This record gives sequence, C-alpha cells and structure tokens, in this order.
Amino acid sequence: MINILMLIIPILLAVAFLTLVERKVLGYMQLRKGPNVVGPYGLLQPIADAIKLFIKEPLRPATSSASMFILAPIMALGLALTMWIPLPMPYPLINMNLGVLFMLAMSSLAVYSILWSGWASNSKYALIGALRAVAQTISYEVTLAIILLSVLLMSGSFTLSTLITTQEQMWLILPAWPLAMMWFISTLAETNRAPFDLTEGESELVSGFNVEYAAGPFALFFMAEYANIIMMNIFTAILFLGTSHNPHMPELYTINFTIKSLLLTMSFLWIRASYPRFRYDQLMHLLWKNFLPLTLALCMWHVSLPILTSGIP
Amino acid sequence: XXXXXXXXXXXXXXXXXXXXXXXXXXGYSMFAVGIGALLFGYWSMMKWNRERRRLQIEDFEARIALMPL
Repeated sequence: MINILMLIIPILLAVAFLTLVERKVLGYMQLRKGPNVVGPYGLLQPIADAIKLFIKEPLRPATSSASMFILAPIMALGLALTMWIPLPMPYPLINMNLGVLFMLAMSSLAVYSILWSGWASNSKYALIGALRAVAQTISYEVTLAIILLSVLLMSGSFTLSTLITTQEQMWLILPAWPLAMMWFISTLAETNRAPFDLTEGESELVSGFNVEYAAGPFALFFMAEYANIIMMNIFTAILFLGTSHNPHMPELYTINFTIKSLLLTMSFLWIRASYPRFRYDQLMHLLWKNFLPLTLALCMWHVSLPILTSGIP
Repeated sequence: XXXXXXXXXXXXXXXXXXXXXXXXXXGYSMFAVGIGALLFGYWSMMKWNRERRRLQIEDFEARIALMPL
C-alpha cells in the first residue's frame, strides 16, 4: 500500500501550510501584514515550526497522569487523520459498505482528544476547559446526524460514492436551502478555529488541551485540530457541492473540486476573525432551544418528499 | 508679526450621524427568492431520481438475465 502514505505526508503539509492562511487571510481581514520576512512571502515559516516545536521543545507535565496525557496526542492525530480514508474524492481509499457512518463515528471519537486532556493534569484548572468542551460538542452531535439524514434521504444511501453521481445538473444547496445554512454552524461542533467554536482558544478562559500539553504534544494537537477544519470543508463540498463527475478524465474533477473546497476553507477563517465567542450557556440555547425544532421540522419535511414525488435509490 | 496655530472650519467634519443603512434585502423580497429557490430545488432534484429509475430496473435486470452465474 502506497496510497495511505501518499495521504498523510502531503496532508500534514496542508495543515502546515494552513498556518500561513491562518494569519495571511486573517491578517488582511484585520488589515495587517502576515508572513513576509522568513520566505519570499513567508513560505519558509510553516515548515520552520516543525523544526521549532519538536526537535528543541521538551516539556512533560508536573503532577501529570500515568500513561494517559501522552496517549491523547496519539488519539488526536490517529483518529482525525484516519478520517481522510473514507473520503470519496475522485476515487476513495477502500470504499466503505456505508460511507458517512464511518465519517460520523470517528468524528465523535476525535472529541476524546480534548476529553483525555482534562485528566492530563490532576489539578482542577485544566478540567474546567475540558468540562466546557463537553457541552460545546455534546449538544451539536444531535443535529449533525439529523441534518445528514434529511440530505441522505433526498439523495442515495449512506455510501459516499453515490453522493457524487446524484449532483449532475444542479447542487444540493438549492433544494436544502435552510439545511445548507445549518452546516456552517454544525460543522463547528469540533474544537475549531471559529467564532462559535469550543473551549480551545484563549480569549476569556485558559487554553483547553494546550495548558496541560507541552509544545510537542501541544504542537501535535494543532496538526489535528486544524486538520478537522479542512475535513469539514471537503465534507460540505461532497454533500452540498458537486458540479460535475467525469469518470474518464480525473484531471477535470481534481481542479474543480479543490476550488470549491478552498472557497469554504477561507470561509471558516472569515468566521473566526469577524465574531466574538457565543458563551458556554448561550451556545446551548442557540441549538436545542431554537435550532433543534427547526431541523426536525425540516427532517419531517424531507421524509414526505420521496413519497410525494418519487425519490428512492 | 507673530505666527501661531491657525483655525480651519470649512465643513466642520460633520459630527454624530448614523452611517448605517439597510441594503439589498428588505424583508418580503428575500422570502420570494428563498421559497423560489426551494421550489426550483425539489423540482429539479426529483427529475434525476425519475431518471435513476431508468437505470435502477435495468441494473437489477442483469442478475435476472444471467442464470449461468
């Protein structure tokens, strides 16, 4: 097998080259110059951080825990980078018997990275950032499965290969008009660089899964946390975008698929700079109280539609 | 003659005024586009599903036609 090794090393570079965009686009959004000194346009700085944070930075926590803690950055990468495997792409690595089920299960398993980092420090200061990270993720897992079901019943089955073929004339944004707007919010269930987000950034509280971790484990967390942002951006570009298929020419698909994802890649960092944090209590009131009755009403609506007019795979 | 700091009036900068104004969407206009996109959305989607039926029966026909398998 060569394909897996050709989907980790160039992918870790994409999370590395993200650091440019994380302060270049975000910089111009705030009217400030980002990467400039290090490279021609600061292009040598993202690869410099790998030399900076791993080879020279040494920390291990004080009071600590036993085997757990250092188990958590292994759980961070080894569950978020595996998410690249079930992706349909032009051609998938081992096409699943049911596609999106593996995508939804491993995403919830990726939440454990911020959960086990609560017991990284035995001291109570770190676990407050963990307990906040529970509720900021636990509620949004409800709608994430429901809004999927309304799209999946509209087009094909759980298999991700069928989701490419179903969009031949028009996108799925237009039939699922309120549901597409939900997937700019529901995608930010995992601790991502955003305005909605979770307990990961500083601002008000101490940094979750970062105050306990070093540099080396803490550096490994960013290579997983920012990796999930690309993952949700690609996953939205499958469920809601498509444009064309073309099995004969893979070259025409690969260029067209990347532009659609890159426009969404900018959009989350667009969200991050623009708006403040939603608060621990009031994020639980955005969904559950307000958005859950809306999504279920649309779920009720999407059950009737294949019966009203023929729509069965 | 002694020279000091001079005063300038002209327009007096215009202090305290609401620059915020509503643009593009009004209220009733965006809902006509919103439901209009939905009506166009479901109608175009189900036509492909009916086109899928042409393939669906024909794909399963291959198993019925092949009995030496």
